[PDB]
Amino acid sequence: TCGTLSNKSPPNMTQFSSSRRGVYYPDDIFRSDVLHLTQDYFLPFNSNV
Amino acid sequence: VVLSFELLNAPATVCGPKLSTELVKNQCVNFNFNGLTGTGVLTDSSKR
Ligand SMILES: *[C@@H]1O[C@H](CO)[C@@H](O)[C@H](O)[C@H]1NC(C)=O
Ligand SMILES: *[C@@H]1O[C@H](CO)[C@@H](O)[C@H](O)[C@H]1NC(C)=O
Repeated sequence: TCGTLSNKSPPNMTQFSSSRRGVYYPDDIFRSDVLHLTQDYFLPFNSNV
Repeated sequence: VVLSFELLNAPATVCGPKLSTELVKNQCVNFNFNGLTGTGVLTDSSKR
């Protein structure tokens, strides 16, 4: 069984900035009191969202 | 069967059959903790 919809408007796709938002730990290596420079899939700062 | 391992800085979940021995402190020894093996002096520590 599934619910149903109608008069559902199309998505509007308005866009915002990921202002420094969404950093994450890129790997399982424990690090402490260090600076690590790394190439990975990150969401860029001020990316469109 | 393909066994895929990982050796992270995380609690040991599977181990080899090695017998285990008492701690020796303040002496230079070989050591093997969870397969992490080296040589040095073991002491109590203030580390958290
Ligand atoms: C839907 O999109 C239009 C432009 O395509 C925009 O003017 C409008 O504000 C959007 N809807 C909402 C609720 O923001
Ligand atoms: C998408 O990104 C570019 C540069 O990141 C920006 O100029 C543009 O304004 C963004 N999209 C919208 C709808 O503003």
